Amino acid sequence: ANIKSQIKRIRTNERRRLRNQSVKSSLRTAIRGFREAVDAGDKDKASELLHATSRKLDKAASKGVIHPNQAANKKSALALALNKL
Amino acid sequence: ARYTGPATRKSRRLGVDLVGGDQSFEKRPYPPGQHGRARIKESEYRQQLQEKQKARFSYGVMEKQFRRYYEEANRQPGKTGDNLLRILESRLDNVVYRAGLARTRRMARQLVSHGHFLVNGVKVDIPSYRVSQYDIIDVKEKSLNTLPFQIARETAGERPIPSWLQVVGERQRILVHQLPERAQIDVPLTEQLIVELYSK
Amino acid sequence: AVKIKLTRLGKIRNPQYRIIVADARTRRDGRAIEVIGRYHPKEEPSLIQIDSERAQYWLGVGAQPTEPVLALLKITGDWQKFKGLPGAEGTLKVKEPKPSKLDLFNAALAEAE
Amino acid sequence: QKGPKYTPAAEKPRGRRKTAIGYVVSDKMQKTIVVELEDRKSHPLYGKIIRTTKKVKAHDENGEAGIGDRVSLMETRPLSATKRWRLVEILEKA
RNA sequence: UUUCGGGGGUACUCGAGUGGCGAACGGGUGAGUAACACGUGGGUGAUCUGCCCUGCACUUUGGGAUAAGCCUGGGAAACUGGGUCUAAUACCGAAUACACCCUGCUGGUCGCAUGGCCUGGUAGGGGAAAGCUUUUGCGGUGUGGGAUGGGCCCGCGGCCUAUCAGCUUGUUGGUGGGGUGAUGGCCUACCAAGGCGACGACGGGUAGCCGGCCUGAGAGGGUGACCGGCCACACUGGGACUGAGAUACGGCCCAGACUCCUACGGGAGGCAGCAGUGGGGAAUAUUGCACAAUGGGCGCAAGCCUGAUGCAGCGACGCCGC
Repeated sequence: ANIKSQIKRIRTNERRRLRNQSVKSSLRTAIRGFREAVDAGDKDKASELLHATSRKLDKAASKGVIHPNQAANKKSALALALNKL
Repeated sequence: ARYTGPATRKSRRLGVDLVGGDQSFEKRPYPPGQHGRARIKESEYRQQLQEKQKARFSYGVMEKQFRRYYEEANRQPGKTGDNLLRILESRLDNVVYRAGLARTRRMARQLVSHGHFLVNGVKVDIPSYRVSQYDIIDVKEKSLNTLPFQIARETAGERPIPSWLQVVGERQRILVHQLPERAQIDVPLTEQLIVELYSK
Repeated sequence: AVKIKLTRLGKIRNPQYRIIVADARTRRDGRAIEVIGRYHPKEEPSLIQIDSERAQYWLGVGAQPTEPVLALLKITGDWQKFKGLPGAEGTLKVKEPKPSKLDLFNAALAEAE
Repeated sequence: QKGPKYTPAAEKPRGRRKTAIGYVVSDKMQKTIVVELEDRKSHPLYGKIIRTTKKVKAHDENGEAGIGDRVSLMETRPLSATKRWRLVEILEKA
């Protein structure tokens, strides 16, 4: 509030927060849809939902929104859940 | 600071002469003041303190400096007495006086403090300067013709120069072979009393 | 980045430095990974000592010298050895040793007689 | 003239995890035993040798260790709260 | 170019603006904290690491905006809405990568059990990038390895008090999920009933810890000023965001106390940074000089910034010398 760089950083941090929030919400929605599909119990829709969600996960990891380890953990969990079904 | 008042006072109080050729001390060898004749009580502390006062008033060194010297001497791996005596004897003014260039230690100190000497080719005016092995003490050329050094260089028949020093040049150079040992110091008093006093 | 800095020592008027290896984020007088030399500019030829092997290792892993340390590395030839451009030539102007006290003592004694 | 496309990592020798020998004093939890360890140091002031006791919690999958058995343990990463030891084998049963 | 009111170009240069990096270092204080906070030694087959160094492979292709500018509205102010318009190393889609990530099968090997390694083999799916500059030219992306900086867990060690004897219910353990960089009741559902304690749990009081410092023959006792390391905090109490990294001192959001502006609608602030002021007190300093040296940030560089720092001023406050 007192130093110019602080004010510029206020604006830039706000815009970065907006972008990260969008990406995280999209990832959460994709994972939730896959979980619902698995709960229904069909394989094929679960299969390419898993494919789309895994692609979304690592491509959001590349953007720096989430750590690559987090994307790996999520992908492992989803694939294991599908395999169990 | 420095002690400035009368000199024979200390000699009379301490019962020995410290200057060396003082007639007033011979005339009255008893302590000064009204009660200089009153008999005194005997105590070890009194004797030790009087020995320390003798030592530190012969060389003109104040109490704090003397205590620093004692700590230094005790720290050294010799024995405390002769170590302290050699530390005292290595002072620049004492070297100048013992070399016969000053009649009294006070004027040796006065000459040193006024920058009349030059040790190892660099001007030194610090009476407490300690002198190591193989030091050359010279009088700077400007003061060679002065009255004090004139009369110092034409009465070289006084007290003998100790072994560890040597006046070598017609210009009265001083060469230091090694720091004196207890045998060659030739000083009054007893160092053991001082060691006892400072161990109290 | 790990850097080769100069930390200050000595008293007020006389700065004497140690050539240390430390992270760029630490303070000037902070903890040092390694001490690989010393530098005394108050002396007339300004004594410089650099441990060549440790300097080579730290330059190899990628430590970045500061400008004074870079100048010293060029002087001692360690920088050129690390790069290899002209060769590693010692431009170091070492202090001239002083005659011994015994030499001058005997010279005075001989001059007397 | 071209450098390798893969640089193998410099091998690091494995560390030595701490080991202990103790006695089982509790086996009331699943897959977990409580082991008592004894240590004999010297008193820092009086110099006498003092025997001191300590309880650790170890992990054994099948739970073959009863109460009173001399067992062997090796340290490990935290398996739970307060669980930091792994049962190697039962030194002697009792 | 000119009527001297100024007008155009340039890009040397540069206010404001977008964008990058920095701002998490450096500087202060010792309130809290009896704790894995600190000291010392280990473990991480349970982990991250921007900039830096060094191998390898790339650096393809397309698009939609917007700040600034211009026009206009609201408000006392703080500040804020709408229209139009414009650029990028800003933002976004795709291709490629098969070094990387996930899953299935499978070989060998080392163990310290989960497991680790051989970039093992194999089948399927997938994951990027940015240009600028003619000059000692600087950059972008993935990936192998170093270096640095961490995170987490553990042994042992350093206060006083039973005129403080019981304490604990996510509390002790398991399973499946979730979460995290990572292990873990860290979180959660279910299951079992454990766990700690006179070798002093649970309470109460006090306290930043250490290298060190003072004293002492030594053992020991007292202490933690300067200097150096770690920790905690930044008006009080919570919270996340951005980021490689956050107790975010000179960031944000909320609540509270206090101080200030207001057209009563609403707004602003945080010296335990450097000087300085008031108060408290027996008692503790200048609203100084400079980036010349060292360290740091940005920049290709010249360079800019730095109350860090280097110096100076005041006080016999101390040591030393005259």
